[PDB]
Amino acid sequence: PFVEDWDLVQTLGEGAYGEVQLAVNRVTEEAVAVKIVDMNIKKEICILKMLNHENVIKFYGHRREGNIQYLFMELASGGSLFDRIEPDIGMPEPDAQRFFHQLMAGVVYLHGIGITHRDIKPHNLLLDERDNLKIADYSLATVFRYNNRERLLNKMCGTLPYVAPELLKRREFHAEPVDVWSCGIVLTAMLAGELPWDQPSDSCQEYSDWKEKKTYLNPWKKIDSAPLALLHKILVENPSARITIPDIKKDRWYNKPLK
Ligand SMILES: Nc1ncnc2[nH]cnc12
Ligand SMILES: [Cl-]
Repeated sequence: PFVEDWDLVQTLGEGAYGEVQLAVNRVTEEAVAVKIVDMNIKKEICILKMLNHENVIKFYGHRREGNIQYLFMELASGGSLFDRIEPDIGMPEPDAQRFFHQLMAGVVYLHGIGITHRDIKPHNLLLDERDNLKIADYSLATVFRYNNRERLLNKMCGTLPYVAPELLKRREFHAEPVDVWSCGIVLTAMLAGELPWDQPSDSCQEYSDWKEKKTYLNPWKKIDSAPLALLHKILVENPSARITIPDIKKDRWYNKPLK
């Protein structure tokens, strides 16, 4: 299979929203990623064209060919953060910190252009050949600030183990604290190789245990006290008391020099 000058050479992803292909230009040998949708997409493309940052997947352009749309994007040949997390272990704290720094730089960037991602998780955090983190997949992304005016969200979306509790409990909620929460669950996964709860509900025992500060349980007992103090500020049930990214950047562990 092929599109104009490009050959589609191998599958990088095959989900609900189409397939992602490695695309190699037959002439130039340039490798890119191509998202293939058999036709919502108007919006995603509008958002993709806004994106210009070292920790966000760049958009190159699109081609309609009948019922098939082709979205051309920066390739991340390093795979996903998901593949760097050892189950039950996590990864070395200095690698976690570096990835967390890059993830915060990407999320500040998106929030600064009034975009919320809404599905931050290790599968959506891709690595380039230098292990640089790229926030990918803008199929659920939306505008939360336009003409300097914030709009609250009401659509429930994301992935239950990563979603903030307000998204299950409130009719409308602020976008930014939901993305901050999901970054906290990503940091837990990196440092513990395990997700803390199926979902942040009153009916979820592991969530109740965290609210009662039972940090002698897993996954918290595998996490050093410094990163764990940051996770205490991020995974705060009240989204107005939750730490903001400006304040994450003043955290002791965030600024701790590591191996
Ligand atoms: N799934 C993916 N794999 C590699 N690079 C990509 N760029 C966008 N999506 C990608
Ligand atoms: Cl995990």
